[PDB]
Amino acid sequence: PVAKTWVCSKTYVTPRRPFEKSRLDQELRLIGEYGLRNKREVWRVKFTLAKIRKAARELLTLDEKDPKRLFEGNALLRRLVRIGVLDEGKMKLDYILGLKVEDFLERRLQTQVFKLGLAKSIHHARVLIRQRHIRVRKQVVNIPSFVVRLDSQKHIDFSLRSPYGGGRPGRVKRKNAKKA
Amino acid sequence: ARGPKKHLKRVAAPKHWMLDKLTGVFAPRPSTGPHKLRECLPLIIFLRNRLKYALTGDEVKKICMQRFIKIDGKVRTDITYPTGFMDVVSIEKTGENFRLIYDVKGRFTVHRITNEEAKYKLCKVRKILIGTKGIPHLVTHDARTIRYPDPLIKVNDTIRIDLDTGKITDFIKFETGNMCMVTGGANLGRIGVITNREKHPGSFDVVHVKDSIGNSFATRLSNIFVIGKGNKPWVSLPRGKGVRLTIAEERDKRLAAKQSS
Amino acid sequence: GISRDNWHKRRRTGGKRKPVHKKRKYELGRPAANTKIGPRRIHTIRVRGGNKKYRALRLDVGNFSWGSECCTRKTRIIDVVYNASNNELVRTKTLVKNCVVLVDSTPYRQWYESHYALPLGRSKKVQKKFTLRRKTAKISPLLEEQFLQGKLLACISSRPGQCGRADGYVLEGKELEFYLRKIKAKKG
RNA sequence: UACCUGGUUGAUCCUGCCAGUAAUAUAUGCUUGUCUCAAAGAUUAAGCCAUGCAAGUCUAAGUGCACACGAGUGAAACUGCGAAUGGCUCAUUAAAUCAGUUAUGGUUCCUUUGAUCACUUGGAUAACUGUGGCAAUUCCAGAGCUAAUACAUGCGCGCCGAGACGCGUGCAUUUAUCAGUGGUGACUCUAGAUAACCUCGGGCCGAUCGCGCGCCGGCGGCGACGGUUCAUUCGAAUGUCUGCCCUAUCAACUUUCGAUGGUAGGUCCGUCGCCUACCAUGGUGACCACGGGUGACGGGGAAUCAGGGUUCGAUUCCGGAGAGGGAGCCUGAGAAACGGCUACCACAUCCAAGGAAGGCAGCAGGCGCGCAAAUUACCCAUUUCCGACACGGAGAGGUAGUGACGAAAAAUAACAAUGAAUUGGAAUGAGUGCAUCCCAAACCCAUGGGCGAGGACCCAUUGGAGGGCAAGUCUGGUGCCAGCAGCCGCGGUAAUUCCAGCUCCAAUAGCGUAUGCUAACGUUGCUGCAGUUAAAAAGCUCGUAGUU
RNA sequence: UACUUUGAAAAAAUUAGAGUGUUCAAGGCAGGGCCCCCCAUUGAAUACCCCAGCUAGGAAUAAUGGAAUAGGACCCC
RNA sequence: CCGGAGCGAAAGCGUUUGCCAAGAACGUUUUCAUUAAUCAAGAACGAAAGUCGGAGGUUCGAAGACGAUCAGAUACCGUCG
RNA sequence: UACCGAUUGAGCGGCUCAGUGAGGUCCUCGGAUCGCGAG
RNA sequence: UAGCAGCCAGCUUAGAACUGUCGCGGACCAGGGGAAUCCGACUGUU
RNA sequence: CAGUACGAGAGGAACCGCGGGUUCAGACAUUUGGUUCGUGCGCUUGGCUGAGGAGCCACUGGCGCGAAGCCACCAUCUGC
Ligand SMILES: [Mg+2]
Ligand SMILES: [Mg+2]
Ligand SMILES: [Mg+2]
Ligand SMILES: [Mg+2]
Ligand SMILES: [Mg+2]
Ligand SMILES: [Mg+2]
Ligand SMILES: [Mg+2]
Ligand SMILES: [Mg+2]
Ligand SMILES: [Mg+2]
Repeated sequence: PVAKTWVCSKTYVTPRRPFEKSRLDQELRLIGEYGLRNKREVWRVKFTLAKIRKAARELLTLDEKDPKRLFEGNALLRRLVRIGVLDEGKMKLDYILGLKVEDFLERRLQTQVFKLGLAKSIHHARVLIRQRHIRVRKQVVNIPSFVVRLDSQKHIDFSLRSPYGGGRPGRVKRKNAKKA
Repeated sequence: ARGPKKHLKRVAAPKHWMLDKLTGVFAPRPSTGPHKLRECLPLIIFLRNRLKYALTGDEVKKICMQRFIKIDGKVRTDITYPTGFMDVVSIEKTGENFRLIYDVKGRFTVHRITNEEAKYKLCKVRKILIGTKGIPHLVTHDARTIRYPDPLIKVNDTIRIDLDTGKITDFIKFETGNMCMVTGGANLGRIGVITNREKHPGSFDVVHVKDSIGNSFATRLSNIFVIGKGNKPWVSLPRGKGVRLTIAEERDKRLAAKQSS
Repeated sequence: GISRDNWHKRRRTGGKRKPVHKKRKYELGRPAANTKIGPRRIHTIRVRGGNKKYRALRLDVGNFSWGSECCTRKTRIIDVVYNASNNELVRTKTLVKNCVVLVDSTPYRQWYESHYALPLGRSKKVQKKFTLRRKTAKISPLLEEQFLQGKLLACISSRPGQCGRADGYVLEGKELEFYLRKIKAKKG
């Protein structure tokens, strides 16, 4: 008997067809367009959508005005609008079945810092996040998969210690200044 | 096993104690006392997790051994004392008096009462034993035996007794229309008046309770604790007495409060 | 040792069952007391929970009661005459429950001659009291025959193997007539 | 994601399986830079174990005339209370365990809570002192003392009869009798009374310790501890109803020697064929008894799933069971206890050969067994438990070490001109020390500043490239050889399949293989398969259970 | 009395799921806001838990009983 | 005569006549009023061949003998059986 | 690779008949020894 | 009326206690057994 | 004697002396064992003397122990 929990769940799932050409093209297209490292990040965001769609699909089975459907349905809808993947105009349980994997891939931290003009390309966006350059509301984030919500959208900027923003130069800037 | 157990696992502890998972393997097994193991709250939990006056179990030992805590007027030095329903905890160092009453949900509350209210408590009669020489006795829910009671007190009524004297000052007749509090079974903490008492000979009697907002419910007879005569309570009711706002009603109450905070 | 468990018995269907555990201590049994008739010898044994039981091994005196009247006098036991379980307990003179014994009758005729002032086994205010009692003083003929011999036919209603006392009552009424024909059928 | 593809033929449409495909289990091959979390001698062997450790325990308050000390501080011992909890393993165990349900008005219960109930006696003993035995042990013996919270002693009603006493102080205990204070669906309940009983191996009414001196030999302050009888609480035992896998190549089983029931008793904490004695001849079974098998502990659960299902559950939570194999008992509130004892069996240790002693399916570690599983480490600081206790102890537990069982995050480059080991300046990590933080001390992470990248030599592997199945009519070698290949096949001197070079593909700090398991499989079909000819309807009819 | 609906009752952990920026996530049950405290009753929900047993409604469907050798049901009294 | 005709639960059943019991269908404004359908372990019947005990034994004919045929022929064909 | 096979084939386990039966526990009495009692 | 009273009559069976030196069908009476081969079936006869 | 002579080793003697034994021979009964109809003592089955006591009968009723004799490399002693 130990004071541990031993709870752990996977975040992705491998496809049934290992070498389906029609699948490899659309997954590689998502990798290069959003600057991903491997196919696991594609299968992860697909598994994330599958959990949300399955949760909404269960609520569509329940009839309207149900205390469980009204509570869990409104909680799931407001949670999607919070992260920005769902619009405020039409927040219904049936529009969750019209969500694509690209909607979640646009809320990552590497894609937001690229759209905000702070980074040159999408690949340049991921390399500076891992190098402790950008922050979100005075919080330095080192993870590119940081799902930015709408409340923290206008607070993504460079850190107060990075040379890109306002701070001391890097190790190789002063190194070249000392030698010459 | 070969005898009585002395340990208690933290995951096997009652859920209403609100104990976490990664702090330790064992939970404080409440020592033997007036209240049952599943229906009480140890003194260590009340001072460390509820009041947060002590951060560890050793500090609770130092708090109790200085003779500061006193349950029902008597000073206690056992950190695992089973402080149960309607019990009074007096802290003369800070002038604080607590009475363990359930929440709107099935959990105990840090409910501070005044000094004049801390002088008494409410005890539910369990049995009436006729001792030697025809002397009647009252067995309350906290094992208190009181001799020569009012002959109008019956097997399911409550009495208001003093903590220093130990005698009955008044009592509430268990009948319809009187206020009652549920002490377990998916309705723990709800307060309402009694409407009907179904009698099933040979099994448990289920009564029907209706709160102020009209959300009538039911429970067994062994879970009802009369706390008031009619519609006026004899003890200070906690905030959020027995309404049991649904998960939808609580959500709107929280959102409207965050915007006003 | 001696066990009172039921996991060694066959099931109601008739099939053997296998034991789930060893012999537990809360299932122990102890040998019989076999209370003989002699000088008082009572051994005390500690039982579960720290309590005490009294193993009466030998007994000679017993507090027997009278049914018709109210006369419970500590009297001496002579011998056993009938047992419903088996007649082997009558040979060894074993004192058990619900066994018919021959008890002495001197204190009963002493009380009767001191209460009604009439032979049994052979002031103005005070005389009126006894005359009121003589109106209801007839004894059944089955008892008067026993008082002539000095031996009353009693029945042990106590458990000497548990409490250590061979108490009981005097047989009267239809119960006395039942055990008389049981003994006379054996004596014949 | 409610999915299919190769293979019988010259070709075709089918039944069908073999093969492919994707998770999940252990094991293994190759490979590995950060950070977090975490399983880990279960499978064969409930096999055998060196050594250390794992249960001990003082308050102002049961005893305390050695040390060291101005009474106190501290030891040994006795009296207490614990050691019956925890931990470990899964051998046994198929209405047994267990899970819901429910009863005990068929029971007992240490501790905890509340009720109740002589101004001081007697005799021993340990520690201590001292004489000693044995080859040897938590081995003892002889003698001399002395304490108790040790062990024993002790201060109105019914009868009678001139309406004056005596017995019951009272509660327990046991039996008998009879009038119906307060309860319960329902007492042969709880209380009243009478008659006595009341165990010498006799039930109880404090011959007890504290800090304190305040006053009129006397009354007083506050606490500790102990006992009786009732409550409670932690429970524990024994029952109620329903629910277990495979097997008929197990169809009748049980009953001298208890199987089913009745009666009386014994016994037990209490109920009961639990046992004995006398009677009755029953009890179970085709709705599967009984017997056998289980690589069977049960369940909460786990894996995979469109819906149904299939499989797994030695494993941290609950219950049960057992400490080499069985059996027996002591102490106690609680044990049929084994980190208690006594036997036989197996195994094994020391020995002057007379004897003595042993139980790691506890924590480390060793051996053996195997495809298969880690340090003879640190601390009681957190979590709790035990104890005369705020102070002690705890391999329970916690923290490190080993660790690709697994799960999460996530480097191996980014940005600009010029036609690439070309060039160019920027950017933080890996690593490395130094402070701080962290933590019982340490370690790890995190925060700073000082070093730290140009083949940013600080180099990404693992399987494939005929089809299924994403990817070379390339080049050299071999010539049905060596080898490849899950399947179909390839190699017969011009091999897209072998051995290599180059190139390419897939997933990626992983990946291949072997064996189970799941979906594939509507190839076990309840949902949902088939039986004219591909495997298949008894030769036919009657006939009870069963189903309808 | 099967079915059906409701209620009572039920160990947690696990699963589902509400809230909450451990830098994100697996997870945890904590923590958020203002200048020695106060407010957010700071929070630490809720659902599921087969079958059987218990309880209260419904009376379709499927079984089952009632008067036939009548003294059968009500009265009379 | 003898049929893609009849009957029987199937196997099976073909001269005339008599006897015994049974059966389907049809007819009915008769009667009983659910008595029914299919049915594990059970049971009746069941071609030909084969077995046992008797009677019988015309034809046919396993085995076997012989005559052919053939490379061989213990086969096909033929004569006895 | 299984099968039949004289060899009362051989080995290793489970539950038991009968006999022998260690060691506890109770019951009867037995009194080394100690101050009628404890033993 | 779940039959009782009186009287008479033998011979067997079962169980139990106690007891002698564990001896007890105490003399007498009174099958050794098992696994196989050969021959003849068996009883009978010579 | 001796692990010596001898032998490269591996291996490996003999005389004197000492202590026993094999086979055989001649005896012997203290001891152990066999026998026991001193029919010695106890017990016991069936029957018989009326019973107790004491005894008898069953070609030695049976059983346990057993003196004296005799006896065995089955005990012991001697052998130039
Ligand atoms: Mg032969
Ligand atoms: Mg021969
Ligand atoms: Mg012959
Ligand atoms: Mg040599
Ligand atoms: Mg001799
Ligand atoms: Mg004789
Ligand atoms: Mg003769
Ligand atoms: Mg003879
Ligand atoms: Mg002899």
